[PDB]
Amino acid sequence: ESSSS
Amino acid sequence: TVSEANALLKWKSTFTNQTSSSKLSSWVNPNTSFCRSWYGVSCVRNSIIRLNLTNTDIEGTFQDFPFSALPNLSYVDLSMNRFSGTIPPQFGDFSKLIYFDLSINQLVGEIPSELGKLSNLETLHLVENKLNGSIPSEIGRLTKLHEIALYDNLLTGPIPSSFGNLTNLANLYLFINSLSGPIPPELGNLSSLAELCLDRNKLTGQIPSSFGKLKNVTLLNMFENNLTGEIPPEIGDMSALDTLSLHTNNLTGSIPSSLGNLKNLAILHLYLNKLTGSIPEELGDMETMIDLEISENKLTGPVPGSFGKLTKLEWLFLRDNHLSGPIPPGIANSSVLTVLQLDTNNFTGVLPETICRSGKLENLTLDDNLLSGPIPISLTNCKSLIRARFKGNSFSGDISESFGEYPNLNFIDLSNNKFRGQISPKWEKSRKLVAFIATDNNITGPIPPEIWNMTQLNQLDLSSNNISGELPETISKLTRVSKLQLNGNQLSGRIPSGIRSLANLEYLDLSSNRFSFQIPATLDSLPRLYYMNLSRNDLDQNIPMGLTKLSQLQTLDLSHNNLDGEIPSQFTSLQNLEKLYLQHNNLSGPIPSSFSEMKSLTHVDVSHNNLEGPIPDNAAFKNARPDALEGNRDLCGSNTTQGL
Ligand SMILES: *[C@@H]1O[C@H](CO[C@@H]2O[C@@H](C)[C@@H](O)[C@@H](O)[C@@H]2O)[C@@H](O[C@@H]2O[C@H](CO)[C@@H](O[C@@H]3O[C@H](CO)[C@@H](O)[C@H](O)[C@@H]3O)[C@H](O)[C@H]2NC(C)=O)[C@H](O)[C@H]1NC(C)=O
Ligand SMILES: *[C@@H]1O[C@H](CO)[C@@H](O[C@@H]2O[C@H](CO)[C@@H](O[C@@H]3O[C@H](CO)[C@@H](O)[C@H](O)[C@@H]3O)[C@H](O)[C@H]2NC(C)=O)[C@H](O)[C@H]1NC(C)=O
Ligand SMILES: *[C@@H]1O[C@H](CO[C@@H]2O[C@@H](C)[C@@H](O)[C@@H](O)[C@@H]2O)[C@@H](O[C@@H]2O[C@H](CO)[C@@H](O)[C@H](O)[C@H]2NC(C)=O)[C@H](O)[C@H]1NC(C)=O
Ligand SMILES: *[C@@H]1O[C@H](CO)[C@@H](O[C@@H]2O[C@H](CO)[C@@H](O)[C@H](O)[C@H]2NC(C)=O)[C@H](O)[C@H]1NC(C)=O
Ligand SMILES: *[C@@H]1O[C@H](CO)[C@@H](O[C@@H]2O[C@H](CO)[C@@H](O)[C@H](O)[C@H]2NC(C)=O)[C@H](O)[C@H]1NC(C)=O
Ligand SMILES: *[C@@H]1O[C@H](CO)[C@@H](O[C@@H]2O[C@H](CO)[C@@H](O)[C@H](O)[C@H]2NC(C)=O)[C@H](O)[C@H]1NC(C)=O
Ligand SMILES: *[C@@H]1O[C@H](CO)[C@@H](O[C@@H]2O[C@H](CO)[C@@H](O)[C@H](O)[C@H]2NC(C)=O)[C@H](O)[C@H]1NC(C)=O
Ligand SMILES: *[C@@H]1O[C@H](CO)[C@@H](O)[C@H](O)[C@H]1NC(C)=O
Ligand SMILES: *[C@@H]1O[C@H](CO)[C@@H](O)[C@H](O)[C@H]1NC(C)=O
Repeated sequence: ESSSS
Repeated sequence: TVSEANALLKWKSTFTNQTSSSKLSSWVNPNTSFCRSWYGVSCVRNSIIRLNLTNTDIEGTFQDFPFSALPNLSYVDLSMNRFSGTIPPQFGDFSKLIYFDLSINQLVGEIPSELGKLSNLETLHLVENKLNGSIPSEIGRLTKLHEIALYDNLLTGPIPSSFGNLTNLANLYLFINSLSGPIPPELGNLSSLAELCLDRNKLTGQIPSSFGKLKNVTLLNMFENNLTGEIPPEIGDMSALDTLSLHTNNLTGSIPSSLGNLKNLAILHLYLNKLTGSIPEELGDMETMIDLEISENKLTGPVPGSFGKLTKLEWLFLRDNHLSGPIPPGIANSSVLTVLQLDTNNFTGVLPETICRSGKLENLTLDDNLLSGPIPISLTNCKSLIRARFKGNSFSGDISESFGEYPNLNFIDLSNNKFRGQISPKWEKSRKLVAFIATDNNITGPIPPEIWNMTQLNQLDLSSNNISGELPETISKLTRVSKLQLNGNQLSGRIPSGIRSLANLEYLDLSSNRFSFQIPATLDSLPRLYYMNLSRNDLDQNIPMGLTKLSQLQTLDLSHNNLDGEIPSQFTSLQNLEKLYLQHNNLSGPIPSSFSEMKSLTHVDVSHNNLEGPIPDNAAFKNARPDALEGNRDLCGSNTTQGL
């Protein structure tokens, strides 16, 4: 959840 | 509250595949222990406001979730579970909801537009589900939203233009979806945006020129999309940018010079596009740049000499372009440059003297250019070299004085050049070297015996040189070689029987040499060998029985030799053989009674021999042309050149 690509 | 506890207990009773170890076993005594003991439950004024059941092994759905009975919920984290079904619209009824997380579940169906009722929402997390359909445009109403994470779903449709109304949004994560249509230009109104990750979608259209107003975005990931048009120069106004990835798109036009205005850009990925024109000189003013990759494009012209200003440059990928002219010294002048990819271009002239000036370059590729001249001395002494590829150029010079000792070398390719001189024993110092490929050079002299001491070698290719001398029996020490190519040289004497010991050998080519005398009788110990080309040598006498013990043979060429006698019957043990070339020999005697026993042969040639008698019954023999079968003394039972 809620992590940069 | 007691009614809240009852409602959640009824919902809990619908959960399936639950055990007694479940942390929800604490949901007991609803009347007196709801706000004090229930796992995941927390209250204000004795009313539940926080339901955090993340990673509690819950299996079930939200169909019977007690929406109406929990009016005061403000934090819902139901992630890392086995929830299935859809997201009911009643989730929009939690007027106090601030944090909403249904991520890492097996939810399906569309996102209810009723989420746009959640006017207090600041964080929306629905990642790693199978949610399909379009993103509701009413989510654009949630102006307190700080972060939206909808990534790794099956969402389609365009990004709603209402998302430009989310004036407090900082992070937009929509990657790994099937979003389509053009990126709405209203996204440029997101002045609080810091991270915009739309990558790995099917987005089309142009990158909006309004993106230049996103002065606070540090991460722009839009790679692996189908964007067209040009990189707008307004991208150079995103001053906070640290990482800009647009790779694997269908962008065209030139790289804007304004990219040089991005003083904080460390990573720039533009590879796998259709970019054209020259690299602007201003690209050298990206003082922070660490990792510059514009490879696999249609860029033309020279690389700017201003690249010497990129003092933090570590990786430079310019491969597979139409770049031309001489390589400027500044391209390799950074003290921290470790990877310099320049292969598949139209570079000319000689390598600059700056190549490995700091002794830190590790991978260098120059394949298929029009470069020439000598190896610069800083490259000769580049002890940090790990991978170096020079294939397909016109590099010149004494190969002994051109390359120093490379203790960390792993792969080197000198193929298709004009290197002269003799192979030095210095290569043995490359104790980690697994591949040495030097085809098509003017290399002379003998192979130094120290080469056979490189037991770590997997692939050795010295073919198409003018190497001479006899091969020693110490060749057997190449324990781990699998591809050995010495063909097209002036190697003489007998083939060493030590090749027996090259157990890992798969592809062996000793053809087009001056090897004389009988093929080693002992050569029967190559269980992985599927290819052996000994053709065009001075080998003579009978074909040894040892060859027939190489079961894994698929191609076997002993043509253009002076072997005599009969072809052995024992070839039947070569059941995996397909191509067998034995032409231009002095093979005599009748054809073996066998070769019906083989069913894998597809190609054969036995021409220009003294063989006599009838052809056997196999496809290659039926399918042979005149050239395959002519020249023999007494061909076939009925003197035929073709079928039957
Ligand atoms: C969005 O996805 C939902 C859910 O689809 C289901 O989950 C996906 C991750 C995939 O695995 C799908 O293969 C899977 O069905 C879609 O709703 C679903 O639509 C299908 C038909 O397209 C329904 O299947 C029907 O089931 C009934 C019996 O109930 C049969 O009579 C039919 O012959 C057919 O088999 C399925 O029930 C339904 N699931 C629901 C409503 O929960 C939805 O269509 C899709 N939307 C898109 C793609 O725009
Ligand atoms: C429900 O409970 C779990 C377990 O405590 C919570 O997970 C934790 O969530 C916090 C954020 O609220 C995570 O802290 C974060 O750490 C990163 C990296 O250090 C930092 O950059 C962030 O600013 C934030 O502080 C924490 O790591 C995480 N722990 C685990 C084990 O996942 C969860 O957030 C709770 N959810 C709710 C809605 O209460
Ligand atoms: C091609 O071979 C023939 C046959 O010689 C064979 O050689 C032996 C090793 C064995 O395989 C036997 O079957 C044959 O004797 C050559 O003809 C011979 O030539 C030598 C002189 O060089 C002569 O003494 C023999 O009597 C000949 N034998 C026969 C049967 O005629 C022939 O010279 C070879 N040709 C070439 C170009 O090498
Ligand atoms: C929990 O929700 C209930 C409503 O279901 C809230 O009760 C209302 O509170 C307001 C403000 O005091 C009153 O004006 C209403 O008359 C109340 N309605 C009912 C039906 O009781 C309650 O305040 C909420 N509690 C918390 C902590 O949010
Ligand atoms: C955008 O570029 C990609 C390149 O990755 C194109 O995908 C290729 O298209 C052609 C078929 O028309 C082939 O080279 C391959 O089958 C495709 N995949 C590859 C190369 O990985 C894509 O068609 C382009 N989109 C356009 C031009 O609209
Ligand atoms: C840069 O270094 C090595 C030099 O050989 C490149 O090759 C790989 O090296 C690792 C060892 O660390 C091997 O396990 C791989 O098999 C090698 N790959 C190939 C294709 O030979 C490495 O890929 C390079 N890294 C880059 C360019 O990022
Ligand atoms: C073994 O290697 C030789 C080269 O040493 C291959 O010979 C080539 O054969 C093709 C047709 O068969 C000719 O057009 C080439 O001109 C030949 N090259 C040379 C240098 O003579 C031979 O084909 C190989 N054997 C195989 C592949 O079974
Ligand atoms: C429970 O788990 C088993 C095994 O993973 C699975 O076959 C079954 O469908 C699940 N659900 C129910 C209701 O048994
Ligand atoms: C954004 O908000 C304004 C405010 O009234 C509204 O007029 C506009 O329609 C909104 N944008 C979209 C795409 O609905």
